[PDB]
Formats: sequence, C-alpha cells, structure tokens
Amino acid sequence: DESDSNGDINALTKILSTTYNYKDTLSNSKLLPPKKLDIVRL
Amino acid sequence: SSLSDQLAQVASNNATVALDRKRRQKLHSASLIYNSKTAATQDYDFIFENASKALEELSQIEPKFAIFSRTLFSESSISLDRNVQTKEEIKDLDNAINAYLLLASSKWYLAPTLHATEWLVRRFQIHVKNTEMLLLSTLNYYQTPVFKRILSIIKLPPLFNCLSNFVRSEKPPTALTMIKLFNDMDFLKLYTSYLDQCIKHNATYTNQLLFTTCCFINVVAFNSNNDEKLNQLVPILLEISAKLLASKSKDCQIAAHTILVVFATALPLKKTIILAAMETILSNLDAKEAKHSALLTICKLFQTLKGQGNVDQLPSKIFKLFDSKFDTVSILTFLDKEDKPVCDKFITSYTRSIARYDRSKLNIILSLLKKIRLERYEVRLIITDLIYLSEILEDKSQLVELFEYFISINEDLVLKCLKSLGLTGELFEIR
RNA sequence: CAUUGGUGAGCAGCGAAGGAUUUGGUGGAUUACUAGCUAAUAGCAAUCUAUUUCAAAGAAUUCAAACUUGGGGGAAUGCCUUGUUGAAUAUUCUUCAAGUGUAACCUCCUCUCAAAUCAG
Repeated sequence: DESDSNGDINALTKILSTTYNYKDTLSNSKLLPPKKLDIVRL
Repeated sequence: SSLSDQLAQVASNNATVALDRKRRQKLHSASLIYNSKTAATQDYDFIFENASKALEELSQIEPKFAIFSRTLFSESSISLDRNVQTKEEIKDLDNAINAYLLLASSKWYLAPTLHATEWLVRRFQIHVKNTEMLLLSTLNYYQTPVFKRILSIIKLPPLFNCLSNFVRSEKPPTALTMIKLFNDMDFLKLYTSYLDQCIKHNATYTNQLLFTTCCFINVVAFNSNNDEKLNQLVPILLEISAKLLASKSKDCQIAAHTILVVFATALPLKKTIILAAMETILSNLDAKEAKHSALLTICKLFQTLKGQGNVDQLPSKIFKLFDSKFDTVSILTFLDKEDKPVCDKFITSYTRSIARYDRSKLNIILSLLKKIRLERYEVRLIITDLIYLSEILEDKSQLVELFEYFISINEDLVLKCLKSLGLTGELFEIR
C-alpha cells in the first residue's frame, strides 16, 4: 500500500526523516552555545 | 528461568480467568464506584442495566456513543467473556474498547461516564485486559478521585511505573509524577500512539490536550542538560507536532505550536528543520484563532537559531505560503502592537525574500523597517541586498525613500558597506 | 594527655569537559571448540503424508527371579514349607496339622542431655 511513485503537511516529517543529528553541529555558528563548554585541558 | 517466575508468568496469562470461586470474588469485586463487599454481590444483568442507564444519557449527549449500544452495550453482550474468544476476536474487542476510551476521555467528569465504563471494567476486565488504553485515555484526570479510584484497580503495566506507589493511596498523584511518567522515552512512544490515534479518529478535546503539551513541554524542561537525551527526544515530539498539524482542529494546532516553541527555545535545531516547521505550520494555518499563536511561533522560531545564513531569505515556496496565509498588513499590524514581541531575526530575513521574488512592495518594507529597532549586522545585510536591487532591479522612488531613510538612520553604516561594495558617489549616481 | 574515636567544621594536598557508593537485569568465560532434527550409510531443515506398509528376523531357569527387612519378643488371623485328607482330570484345588516358620499382621525399645533454669 505505501508507495512514493500549496504547502504539504508531510513537510516536517520528511525533513526529520532525512536527519539523525538535529542539532546544527555542522554550523560553526560563531556564537557560543550556553551551559556547555567545549573545553579541553591542555 | 526459575520455575516460580515461569509460573507467576502464567498468573499474568490468566489474571482475569477466574477458576476458583475466590478468584471470582477477587475478579468481580473490584469496580469503579462500588465497595468490594457490595461489589462482590452484583449480578451481570444488574450492572448492565446501570450501564445502559448511563449510556443512554451519554448517547443523547453526543450520538457517537450510540454504536456501542449496538455492539458493546448490547443486551446480547453480557454473557460473553473475553477469554472464551479467539485472539482475532479479542483484537476487535480491544478495538471497540480503545475507540470507546478516547471517546469517553472527554466526557469523564460526568458520572454517566463513571457508571458506563465501570461495567466495561467489570464485563471486560479493562483495568487488566487492556490497561494501557485505559490509562492513556484517562491520564489527564490525575487530580480527580474517580481516576484515583481507577488507580487502585488497574493492574499496572511497566510503562506506567511511576504510580506503583500511588495505587491504593489517599492523596492524589502529584504533578511531578506526570513529568517523571513522561520523562521516559518509550512512554512518549506510547503517547504518540495515543495522540496519533486520536488525530485520525478526530477525538481530541482541549483539557487533555493542554495536559499533553504541559507534559511534553516539561519533558524538554527536564532535558535542558541531557542534550543527547534531547537528541533522541526530537523524533518523538516533532512527529507529534507534525501529525498534530494535520488536524482540522485549532486547539491541536496551537498545541503543536507550543511544542515547536518550547522545543526550539530549549534546543537549537538546524535551520532547515525550522523551515520544515514553517511549512507544516503555515500549510495548515486556516482558522482565525491559531494565527495569533502561530505568528509568535515563527517569531520565536527564527530567534532560536544562529549560524551561517542566520537571517537568510526564505525559499520561494515558503515565502509565498507565508504571504498567502498572512498579508503584508497582518505583520504591519502586528509589529505595531504594544506587546511588540521580539521577532527581530525574522523580519530581516523575510524582507530579503520580498526583495528577491516580489520586489513590488518596498514601501511596505519602509513601513516595516521604521517599526523595529533591528540588529546591527541585520540592517547592513538588508542594505547589501538593497544595493543589489539598486544595481540589477531598475531604480525606483521606493528604493530612493528606502536609502534616504538609511541615510537618516545609520548613514555611516551605508558608507561602510558601500566602501565594501561599490562606491559612494556611484550610489549618488544611482538616483 | 593518648585519643590511635568518629561526627563536625575546615585547610594544606590530590585532582583534564565530576567524584564516591549501592544495586537490578543480561551477556562472557568458569573442563579442550567437529554444526540442528529425524525413523539416520540416507532424507530433512517450506514436511514427512496419499510407499512407511508388505517382507523377513523376532518367545528357556520348562514358574531362576526382595541380592534391598531398625532390634527384641510373639506372630492369633494370613502366607510359606513339608507331614497329612478329599475331589476333578501325570497336575491344580477342597480339607488339616506340624513349623525357637515368617520384610503380612500385635506390643517394648530405637525420646528425658555434666544444655539451661530452679527451690536446698
């Protein structure tokens, strides 16, 4: 039965489905996220 | 395994099939109103007559409960016990019971509902035989002592395991137990399977739905640190939000709106996921009462993000969907509100999408840009695209008033980006 | 005063985006690893059923057969054994006695202790 062959209401679901990491870690946002420091002792 | 655990498993297989008569006076004697000494001595017919006596008033309140008189509350539907049926028949019994439960979930403050479902408890052991739907349909009533009675009767599944201390308790189950109940992950997969079931069946009423958002929202409140637990919490909430927006219902729309608001404000998603959120929000923004919430959702949504392309222009489908479901003068009214909430990161992104596809209403942009004190890079980034529409779009008096406003406010900012792009006297040679 | 006691505060000291504890569940080893099932040289493992059945092969203590019982008594009523009596057709069965006969069946033992308490 299940086949793929104005805005559609499947639009959130598909872009969820093509994502596993939903945090934008590919950003290099050049802002600092709060509460969590990526910090390494050297 | 041990023998004793392998045999106490057979208790779970036959917890309702009363074999000794003491098992009957255990299995029949628990019900939703009657005390167990008077609940022990109830004939089946006597309970079914009270069942119809509440069911007729319920069916007269709304006709959708009339069909359970044809099947569940039939006069022929007394003698049949569940365990005598095949599992393929038992599946249809459970289908009827479940569809009745989300139906009566609205009507549960009525003593008609309490007197109707008590027979179903007693005729079909739905405190034990199908207790996941019994609890999920009636989860929001945690303050009401009808539910508190129901807690002392339900064989508790592992999924509802916060209330293992609250069965046969005096004081009602607290609000924090609802969060700790919902703070599990697989419980949330059950609550999707409840709410998605209610969506296609269109049995979604307001009070339980407000309890849904208050629990899901408090889950992301509790997961403000556990960002990896949050990253496995996006699939359960954003699916409920998306499938929520496919409803005709407007309370469900503002429910999914609250979900998206608190989720983006607690965890920064990618920009494209927020574009998906915008498509699903605007693609079902039809009725009036959801528009005031849904505008503030995108106001929060574009503020929740930061990155490369932070205030970039929207796609042409997304922008035309937005300018179909809102006018220009909708946002021209909204920015002149005295609440005036901070949609700062949205306007400077949306004016560019006007400035590339439409370009027809930049007097509207002048009105827009005088309204809000924006961010520093934002005004500069608008002015660069307006330099682009100076160069490639044919120069017009609307843009002349735009840049005259931009010389009235932050002329030197224009001078700096003009030293970046183009020349100063060439911009006087524009118009 | 030793506290060599811990609480309790603390500090030096240790010290990389925690430390310390407690426990549930499951998996892995705890002998040195050649596959599962069946009717098994083979077939199965999606199946052995409308070849599984014919066939062959296949019957001694002429009835050896508690190696097994807490110990004494006895062992009435049973049984066993021969002695002995009748009947039927060389053998069972009726009848009867003798048995420091007897894992049936009756009783006695196989409980009362420098353990403790308690008067003197």
